[PDB]
Amino acid sequence: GYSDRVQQITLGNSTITTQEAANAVVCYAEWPEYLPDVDASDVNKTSKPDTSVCRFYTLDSKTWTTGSKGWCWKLPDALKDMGVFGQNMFFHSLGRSGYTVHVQCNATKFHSGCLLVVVIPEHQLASHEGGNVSVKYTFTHPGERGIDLSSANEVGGPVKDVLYNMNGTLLGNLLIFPHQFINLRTNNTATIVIPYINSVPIDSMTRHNNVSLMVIPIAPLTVPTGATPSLPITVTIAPMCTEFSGIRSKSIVPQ
Amino acid sequence: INYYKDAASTSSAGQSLSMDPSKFTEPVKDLMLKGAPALN
Amino acid sequence: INYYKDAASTSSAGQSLSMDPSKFTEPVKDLMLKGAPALN
Amino acid sequence: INYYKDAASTSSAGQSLSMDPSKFTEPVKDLMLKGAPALN
Amino acid sequence: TVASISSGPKHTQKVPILTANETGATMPVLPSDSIETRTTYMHFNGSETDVECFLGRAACVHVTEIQNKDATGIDNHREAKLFNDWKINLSSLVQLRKKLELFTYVRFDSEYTILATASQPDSANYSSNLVVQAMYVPPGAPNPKEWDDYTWQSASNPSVFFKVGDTSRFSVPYVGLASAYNCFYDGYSHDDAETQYGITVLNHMGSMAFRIVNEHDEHKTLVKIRVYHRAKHVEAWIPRAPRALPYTSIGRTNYPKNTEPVIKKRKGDIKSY
Amino acid sequence: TVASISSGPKHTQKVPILTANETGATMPVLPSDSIETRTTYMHFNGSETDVECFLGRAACVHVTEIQNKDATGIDNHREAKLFNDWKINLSSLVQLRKKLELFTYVRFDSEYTILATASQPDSANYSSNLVVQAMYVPPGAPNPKEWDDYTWQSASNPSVFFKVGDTSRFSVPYVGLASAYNCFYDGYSHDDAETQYGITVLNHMGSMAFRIVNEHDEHKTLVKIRVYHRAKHVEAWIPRAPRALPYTSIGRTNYPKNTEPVIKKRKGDIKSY
Amino acid sequence: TVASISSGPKHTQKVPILTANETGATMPVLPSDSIETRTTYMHFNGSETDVECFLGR
Amino acid sequence: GLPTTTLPGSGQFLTTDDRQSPSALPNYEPTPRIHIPGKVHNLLEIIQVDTLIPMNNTHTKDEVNSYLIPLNANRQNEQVFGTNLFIGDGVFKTTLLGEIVQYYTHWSGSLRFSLMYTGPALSSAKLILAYTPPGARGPQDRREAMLGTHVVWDIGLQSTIVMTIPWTSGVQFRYTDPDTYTSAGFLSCWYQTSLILPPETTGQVYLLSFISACPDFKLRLMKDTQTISQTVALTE
Amino acid sequence: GLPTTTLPGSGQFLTTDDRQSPSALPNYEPTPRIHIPGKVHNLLEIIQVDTLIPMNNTH
Amino acid sequence: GLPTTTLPGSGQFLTTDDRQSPSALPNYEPTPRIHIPGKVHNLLEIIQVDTLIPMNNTH
Ligand SMILES: CCOC(=O)c1csc(N2CCN(C3=Nc4ccccc4SC3)CC2)n1
Ligand SMILES: CCOC(=O)c1csc(N2CCN(C3=Nc4ccccc4SC3)CC2)n1
Repeated sequence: GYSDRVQQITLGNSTITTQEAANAVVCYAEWPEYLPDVDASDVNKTSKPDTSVCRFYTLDSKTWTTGSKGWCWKLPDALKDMGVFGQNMFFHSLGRSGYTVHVQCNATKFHSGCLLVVVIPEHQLASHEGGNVSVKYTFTHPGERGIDLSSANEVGGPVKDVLYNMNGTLLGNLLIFPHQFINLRTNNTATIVIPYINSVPIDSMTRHNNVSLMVIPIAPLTVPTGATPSLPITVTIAPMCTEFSGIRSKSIVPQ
Repeated sequence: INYYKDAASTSSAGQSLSMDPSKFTEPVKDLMLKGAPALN
Repeated sequence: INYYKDAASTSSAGQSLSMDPSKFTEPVKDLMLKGAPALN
Repeated sequence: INYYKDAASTSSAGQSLSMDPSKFTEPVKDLMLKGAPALN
Repeated sequence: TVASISSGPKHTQKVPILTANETGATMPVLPSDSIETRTTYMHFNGSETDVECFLGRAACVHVTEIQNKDATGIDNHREAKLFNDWKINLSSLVQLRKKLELFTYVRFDSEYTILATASQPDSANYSSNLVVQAMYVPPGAPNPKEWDDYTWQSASNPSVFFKVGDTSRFSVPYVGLASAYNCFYDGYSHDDAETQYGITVLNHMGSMAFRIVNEHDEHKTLVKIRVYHRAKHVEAWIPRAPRALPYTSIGRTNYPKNTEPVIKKRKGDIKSY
Repeated sequence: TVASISSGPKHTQKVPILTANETGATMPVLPSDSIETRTTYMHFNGSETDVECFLGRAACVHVTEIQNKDATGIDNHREAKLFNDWKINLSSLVQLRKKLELFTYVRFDSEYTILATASQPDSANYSSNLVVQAMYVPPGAPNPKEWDDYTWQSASNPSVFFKVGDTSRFSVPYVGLASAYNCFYDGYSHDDAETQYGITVLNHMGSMAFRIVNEHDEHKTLVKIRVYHRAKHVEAWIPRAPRALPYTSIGRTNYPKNTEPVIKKRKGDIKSY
Repeated sequence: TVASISSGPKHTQKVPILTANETGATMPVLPSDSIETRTTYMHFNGSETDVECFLGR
Repeated sequence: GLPTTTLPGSGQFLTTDDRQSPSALPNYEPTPRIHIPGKVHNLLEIIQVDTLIPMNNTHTKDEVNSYLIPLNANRQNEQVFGTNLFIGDGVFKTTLLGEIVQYYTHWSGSLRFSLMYTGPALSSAKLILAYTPPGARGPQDRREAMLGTHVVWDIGLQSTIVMTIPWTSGVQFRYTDPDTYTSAGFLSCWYQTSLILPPETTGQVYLLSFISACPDFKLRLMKDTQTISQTVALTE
Repeated sequence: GLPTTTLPGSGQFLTTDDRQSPSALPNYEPTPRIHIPGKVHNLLEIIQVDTLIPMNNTH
Repeated sequence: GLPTTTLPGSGQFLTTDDRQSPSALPNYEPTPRIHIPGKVHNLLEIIQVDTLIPMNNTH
């Protein structure tokens, strides 16, 4: 009586149940694991807070309306302030982590709408100015708020044009990245497990984000007659196999 | 025959002949069998 | 000795030394023996 | 393959892979053990 | 290898063509799951689509130019073409760039090839024969200042001398600082409020000072340098969506404003053929 | 091997020399069936009549020309010889063409050879040294537009750079779409009422853009390109009647009107020697 | 080859970090004598610092 | 001294040749490789992942909406969409498949075309997808369409339908740049019965459509893509 | 570096010589051969088929 | 005479390449080596000897 459909994920002191899942994706078919010695470089023993950092943090909720263009969060940024995960983050020189991402959106059998939930490794954004204008730090570190693709261009911020993925590629091809759809008629959640993907064994958690999670409405939300025209979307994310190394004074970052 | 000492100096590599699209085409956690229902 | 990897890059082929004109000179359905009458 | 008769004409030598800094880093007459007191 | 097996009529409870794309998988459906097929063999290996093959041919990565002329009274050799540099990068001419950016991280040895041809746009009695000297000059080393500085001694820095009209060829090991040259980088060099973004922060590979070794003749000679790059021993990770809009800058993802629709509009209906 | 066996007088009921040609056969009659012969050996193998040998020597297949000159103010490089193409085909110079069309289908690898020589028809101080860059550009790829377009980057398209006066040589695998390059084709590309006919429909192989890499000197230089083609690994099927009338067009069988009698008229009678 | 071995807390009478430089030696102290380390390998031979290489171009 | 002769081609530079060269950095030791998920070995590995087709191409500036094929409730017998199958051009051209095919001159193989339905769960519909092999015109009505390769799709719990365009061809390779002789057919879709929405519901519903290549597929003779060009070198 | 000497004829192009060359299309896979009746191997095979002689040349 | 083809790079001088050369002094006998204390093999040997740092740079 197991269905692909019902699932339970327990991680730390927190549990999620979905009764309307559509399997789960594990990026590149690899599950998060700690850093092996053969791959290690820094000689420091690392710190593995385990259950105090590897639990589920639910970010603040978004509201899908008929005019929504899509939202974008960066990792580990989105979690920069969650509990002890965040403290560890500002206090060590280097850290590394994988995540379980669970995006939630329920409706009824009269609604229609379909969101794309995708994880993009190394999502370098484009400046809407063109040329070689850079995208300032603050703009690519929105924190739990994430970036709202239907917000206005700002100065020093990225471009927010959806048919171009914020980088000069077409929305249609985002499907080459680990992703899952939430089609109100099928699905009510999306779950993706992200292994740590980098060109170095461990890195800085503040100067470099290693994935952007993106939720994009593709088939517009259509509510039943005289229904309220909107649904909330909630994102809950859990660091998994986290390791921190090179402890010290506590980083100070712009803004 | 390599005439040179360093590995960078050798010619192109030879075909992976690796080929396994499943990391890209089927990264699902619970295995899906073709023919069985997608969602049970 | 081939110095190159691809087959197109090798020199000319070597003599068929095949040679069988009968597909062209005697494509008849019932075999004709020289010396026997052509039409019986 | 050396094409030439004299040794000076051969290519560069190949890595010492000798490496022993102690003549430079520890030329002391009575041996010092790390962890034991420097001056007894 | 069979490309298609033989398959006949079906009347089952087992439907391989109905799936749920919401899952993120592309189910491996074949012609024989939905029509009746006959056996056929592949006759093919997929040799020429190997990434080593795809990135393994020489591509032009840079065209520069230097001139041989009397430097007498030139206050700025660099500025007169008495010599020129090249802040090594691979993303300045777009053909090879789009190919590499199909991947996120890439690792390979480089083989370069350098063609130099001369031009004599104004009245010369003859064509002189010039020797070029391209110096690999890495980050933290003396930047040549004049076309005949002590720098050109290049006692510790690899340099090649070849003749204009000829070609020079050498290959450089993989020299990225990490395990793989990074194609994209969503980071900064530090948490500064105004530091740049992208990859121009990461991969630093250093210049390449080119100069003519010859002193000047009576006429002037323009030498134009073309650098070709071939990846050998390629390794690529994490495929990405291909580049759709035009490029504006070496190392940022930025596209031009008021660009044009990249998807061709139908001449007719959705229903049109 | 015997070329003739010994044979003596005959008085038989078995007549090998009477046949019925209406049958379509050529009965294998020999000297020894009708005169008295002596033994003789062949001393010969027929080596130099092998089709690999017959089609295996280089033949000139194309002569084109490009010039190096100041492109300043040229509105159409292609039109000024700043560069030129070659819609690859083999049936434009007739010598090799008649040889190939002795067969209906032919399959082979090609080895090309490209000779480039320069001419300076009007007053020059000297002969410059130019590098040619012939780009293989296949159907569906950017057509070069100027002599120095992004196209010439040729990051994915094989190109060779050689010097004028020298020769370039490379060989291309067999690249026909079918199992054998077609010599004749009695068809159309589709059942259209006005579509063309012949082979120009089938075998498409793409251009070859040639250009000089050098910028301009003070004089102008004419470079004339000759492409030679040698078949290697030849396979030929279905012999046909040799070409009798002159050719008029690359890919059609058409002969010129009011052509001249191709059979030599006797100077004398049927009875004449 | 290991570049660093794994080493944990220490509370000893055996102090490798106190020395007397007046002796002329450079005592071979390592990260693992004064912090807690994890194993890591060298992955490197020191090929390009050989004097033949240094004076050989 | 051993006697030699040099052949035609000496000194040429062929961008596609593969030989040894001296290393400029003798004895240098590259950084160790660490493990990174996601390694690609063949472009054939990636063109089997499906991506969305902007089928609804009828707009005037690129929009998320050209990915949506609309469906109308209560229409009978009628046609949902049509397209030829020049995978190197037109709708296909910006898709990952289209985009890679363009790096090669010839392609052969089967294509997989699937449609995922996004209408309310309490609605229902039956569509027919038809592949018309080369030689006939794009079908003009379902009767015409239904006589060629087709699948009646019944919209249900299982949200997507995967249609395969089996390789139907005389010649074993086709050109990726559109060519007549070498052309591959048409793909059309019609109401089999009709879309029906539940009460309290209204308007258009959309289908998303994807394209990917079957394991069948072959691509050969690499060349340059018409999809990217430039007028001056970029700088930093 | 192995010592060599080049002979007279170096650099010449003889249309009849038969040597190896680099392939411009590294790794390309040609179309499979299928069977076709009629293969010719030697011109000696075909000159044994008889054909008509315009003997009456007098026109 | 063995057929050859020369590749791109022929005739170049790369200051970092390592090949054989003819000896100008054929048959000459170098002076014997005697023993000298202090041989260095790697620069890695010497950077492990400590030296003083002008830390007080303020002059
Ligand atoms: C699409 C964006 O990616 C890039 O631009 C990119 C990715 S790797 C790359 N390299 C790394 C290899 N290299 C190098 N050449 C040299 C040439 C001459 C002399 C010394 C070197 S030492 C490294 C060229 C630039 N650049
Ligand atoms: C008598 C009528 O038959 C013909 O004209 C005929 C029959 S086969 C034939 N080829 C097939 C082989 N080829 C080719 N060369 C190239 C040259 C340079 C670069 C790429 C190629 S890719 C194919 C030349 C034309 N043409």
